[PDB]
Amino acid sequence: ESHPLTVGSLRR
Amino acid sequence: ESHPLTVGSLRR
Amino acid sequence: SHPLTVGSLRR
Amino acid sequence: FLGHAENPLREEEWARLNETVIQVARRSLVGRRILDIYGPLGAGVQTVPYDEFQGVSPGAVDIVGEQETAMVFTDARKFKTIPIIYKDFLLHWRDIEAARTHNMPLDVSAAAGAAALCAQQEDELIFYGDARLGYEGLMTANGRLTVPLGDWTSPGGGFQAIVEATRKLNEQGHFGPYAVVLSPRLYSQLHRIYEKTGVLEIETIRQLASDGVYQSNRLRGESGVVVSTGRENMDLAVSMDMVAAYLGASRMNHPFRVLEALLLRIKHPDAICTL
Amino acid sequence: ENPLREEEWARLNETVIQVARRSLVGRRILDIYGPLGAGVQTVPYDEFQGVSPGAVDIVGEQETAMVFTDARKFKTIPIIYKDFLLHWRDIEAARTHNMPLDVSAAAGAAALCAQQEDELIFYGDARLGYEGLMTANGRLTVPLGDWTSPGGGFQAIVEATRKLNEQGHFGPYAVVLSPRLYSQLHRIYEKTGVLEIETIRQLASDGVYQSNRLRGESGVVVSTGRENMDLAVSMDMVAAYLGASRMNHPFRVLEALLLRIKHPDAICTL
Amino acid sequence: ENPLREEEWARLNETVIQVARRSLVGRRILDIYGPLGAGVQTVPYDEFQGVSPGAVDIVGEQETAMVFTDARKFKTIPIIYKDFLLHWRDIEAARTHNMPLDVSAAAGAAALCAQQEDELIFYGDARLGYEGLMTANGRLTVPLGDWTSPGGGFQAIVEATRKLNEQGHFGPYAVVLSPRLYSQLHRIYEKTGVLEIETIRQLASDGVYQSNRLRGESGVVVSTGRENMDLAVSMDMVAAYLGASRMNHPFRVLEALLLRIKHPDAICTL
Repeated sequence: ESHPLTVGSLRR
Repeated sequence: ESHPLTVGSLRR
Repeated sequence: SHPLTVGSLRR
Repeated sequence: FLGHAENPLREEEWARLNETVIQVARRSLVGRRILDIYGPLGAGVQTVPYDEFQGVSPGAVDIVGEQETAMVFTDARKFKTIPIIYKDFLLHWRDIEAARTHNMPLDVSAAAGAAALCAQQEDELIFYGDARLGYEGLMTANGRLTVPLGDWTSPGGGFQAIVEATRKLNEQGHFGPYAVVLSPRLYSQLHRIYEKTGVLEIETIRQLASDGVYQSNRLRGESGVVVSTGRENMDLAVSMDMVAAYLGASRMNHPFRVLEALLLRIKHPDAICTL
Repeated sequence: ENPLREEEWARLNETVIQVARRSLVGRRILDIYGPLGAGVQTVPYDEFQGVSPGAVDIVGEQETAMVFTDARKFKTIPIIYKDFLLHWRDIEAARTHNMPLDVSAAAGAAALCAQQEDELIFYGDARLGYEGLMTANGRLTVPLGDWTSPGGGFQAIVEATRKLNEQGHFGPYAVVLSPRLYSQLHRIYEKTGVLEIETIRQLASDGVYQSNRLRGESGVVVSTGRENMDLAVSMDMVAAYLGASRMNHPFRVLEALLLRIKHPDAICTL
Repeated sequence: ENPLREEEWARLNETVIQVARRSLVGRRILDIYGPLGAGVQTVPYDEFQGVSPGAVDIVGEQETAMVFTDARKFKTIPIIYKDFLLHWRDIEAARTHNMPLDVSAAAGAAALCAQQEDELIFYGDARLGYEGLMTANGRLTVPLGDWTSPGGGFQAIVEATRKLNEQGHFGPYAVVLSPRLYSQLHRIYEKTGVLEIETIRQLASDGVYQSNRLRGESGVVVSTGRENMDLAVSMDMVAAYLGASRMNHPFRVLEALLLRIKHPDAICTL
């Protein structure tokens, strides 16, 4: 919503 | 409410 | 938001 | 206040629950059949005037009234507080969900259980005071005018014992339509073989007491009472009558509670007798 | 699910507000950072001894160091609360039979709440750990002693004022004393027909004040502006309903408060 | 305000994103708490402990104490950055001849930013009070030095597993090691048999990873699930100006992260 995520959430 | 008297007056 | 209630009790 | 909003049951289940509690109460009570009640005052009342004490003042008749017939009390009034009695009542959260789409009837057995316990508490209160609140009761008044009995397993010794008790009531200048309440073993042993002078002793005792002999489990083992049922000698005060109200929204279930506010007023502690 | 209707609710709020306003002394000497809403629960804290003597320079400019927070860090806004109780039969009675609806318990709760708040401002929590006006760091102690002479309640204050001024920190001062000595400050016979407290008052220019929350033998002087002492409210003193239970009714009055001393140069103590 | 047109912005962002994804190792074994945003500045660093064994009975009443917290502390979230330049001439050339802009400096910046961020996750600084995996307290250490002889080696890992279970922790483990011992572990030696990363990887089931950012003899084991760790993100890899100096063009790449070990029990080290 507020400047969506770009790089993160590789696996866990 | 304040005056239903559901179960009373058992003939005494 | 919520308004002040008790007050400021000046300075 | 009661529930009747944000509550599980719908109207029909409410009606069934109320009917169950009323019916089991009306079967259970053996004290509210001997003391006429002061009508439903209302929820908010918490104190009632408690008329002090006794007199033996007789009314008088003359050609012109100058006897002055003073119904007089000069000490105090000493109002008293109206207690509350209750017992818990819990169903489940799953059973209502069943009663939505499953076996439709919803068991309310807990209602009968709770109301029966509450009414037993009634008759324990009316027949006995308690130290913590310092109230009064039929076998725990002061100046009761007692008399020993000690003559049962006899043909009819209970008859002469109750006659002695009635005579003691009469000596104090207080008589009328009597009433009797008795304990289990006595009420059975007196219900025994006829008194070799007619029929079962109960019929003689009823033609004597003339307002019914009644049974009460909650009374002690070997005692009994006689009263003068007339008003202005004993009374019962109600704030609200036995009813069931939604309590809260505990862990997942829905516990309820049954209420009633009562107090007896032994205005004239001369209508008593015990062992 | 409010048990009470509008008028009774309003009477309860008016009572709690009135007792608070009467019994509060701290919020008469400090200025509030605006009502932030209930959601926020953190604030930035301070800036101090960023000594930058200043710059002159002709049609040009040197390269002095800008003034800014000594070290950016935050604090969390505590919550202080009291709880009173009601009964359902009393509410029914006040609804029908006898109609004042006693509100004594609310007043007791509000008194306790305001006392806790003022104790907080004048004394930090030892267990959690905050700053107290009596226990801040860099307080510029001045000997408040050697009284019980006809003059002497003036020497201490003037010494404290020169100590603030020496640190280049001045303005309309304000003063708060413990009740014993504030009462004892009526040593009026200074030289002529004027009250020692009143001449102190014209020196301070924002009023000497009474606050029982002090210990026996203490008092302060401050500088009533912003940018020196600030008070941050998340929400004022309101009455909240905790939900029915046992058919009774519980209740709770809430405060979300924290002061932050930006500039701990405006202090004097014993 | 910003010379770089839309397409150049897109190119810059894709390059920094791609190098970031290729570079980070810490952000593979830590689920992230969502994009809080720019405005937020501190996060509820929440828990310390708590185990509620729980139970089930037919009716549904068993009195199990739920877990909310032990002690809130609210630490802030720092900022991570590096920076590079463009030499305006190239920006002009890439509008006539060299159509795709040359951004090797952007990769140079992103690599170093990711390296520093990794160092932050794997190590504290104590200059802002940030705990780290090999410096935190409550790490459940265990002596391990028996290596340089492949006849062993895993026993440290199995001891770590059993000791991590005894504190009530199960689930998918994970191992991260320093390159010296990592290369020590891939060795093929007498008794050959097999290597060891397959054994350790199977026993860990969430990957044995590499990081040059550790010391010479480090190594840890974790329990990757949520409700034990997290990663708090305000902003992620983005670029922005730094003004315009000497007709050149500087830039800066940002992100505001903070490790929060909610459950500082699921750790093991040397």
